[PDB]
Amino acid sequence: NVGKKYFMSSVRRMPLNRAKALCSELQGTVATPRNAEENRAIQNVAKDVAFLGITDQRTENVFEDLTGNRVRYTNWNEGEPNNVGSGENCVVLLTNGKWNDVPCSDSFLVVCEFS
Amino acid sequence: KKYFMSSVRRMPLNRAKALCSELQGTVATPRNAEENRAIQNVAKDVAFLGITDQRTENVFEDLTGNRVRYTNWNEGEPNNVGSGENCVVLLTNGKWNDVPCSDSFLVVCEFS
Ligand SMILES: OC[C@H]1O[C@H](O)[C@@H](O)[C@@H](O)[C@@H]1O
Ligand SMILES: OC[C@H]1O[C@H](O)[C@@H](O)[C@@H](O)[C@@H]1O
Ligand SMILES: [Ca+2]
Ligand SMILES: [Ca+2]
Ligand SMILES: [Ca+2]
Ligand SMILES: [Ca+2]
Ligand SMILES: [Cl-]
Repeated sequence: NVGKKYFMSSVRRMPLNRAKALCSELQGTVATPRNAEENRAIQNVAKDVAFLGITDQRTENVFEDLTGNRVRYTNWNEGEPNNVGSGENCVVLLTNGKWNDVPCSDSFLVVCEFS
Repeated sequence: KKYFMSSVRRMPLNRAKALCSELQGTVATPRNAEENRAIQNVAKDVAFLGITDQRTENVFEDLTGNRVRYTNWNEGEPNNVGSGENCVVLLTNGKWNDVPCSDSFLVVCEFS
């Protein structure tokens, strides 16, 4: 927890569409760090690489949260985002806390955020 | 402290357990009136609590097998109607009712 936000991690891996459904089921959303403190809190609850609620699906290289709000704070791993291969429009938080853009169809743990 | 969150969909207890455990929580088990009211605050309709008498009839335990102390049964409950009611839901007035574990209700998950 950070301020009014609570972060919980999943135990199993799944693609972002399913991750979204899971957090939405309990009326939360996929975790979106707004500052370094929240980034650390999310990293701490995630025991492995996990999805964040950030994507550039609507407009390439324009990252926004799942409610359409452009993100301000970012913590990209060196070399990212790189939209490699056929494209990478979702975002995961690596085990060192930095971010990587990855295919939304790939599976990772999910960290959900509740307020 | 404990944090309570309600589901949007209705499901039987086994699925409710699976949902809460997916985010490393458990089905809400109020230990006093304050927590019972906190669960009421988040549940918009009848919802499962993490309590059952599946082991021994009329002996209620939380999902980890710990016998509960605080209870808030609705008048006339628990009545174990018909083929049996071994699960528990929080009614919209905050009182509890024992119901079939196979019936579907909203679920309130608990995290600490
Ligand atoms: O070299 C880093 C590169 O490795 C893989 O290709 C994927 O994880 C990419 O998302 C990442 O950018
Ligand atoms: O009359 C109360 C009775 O109504 C139905 O039969 C069920 O909801 C029971 O669990 C409950 O005890
Ligand atoms: Ca992209
Ligand atoms: Ca990448
Ligand atoms: Ca019973
Ligand atoms: Ca009953
Ligand atoms: Cl993608």
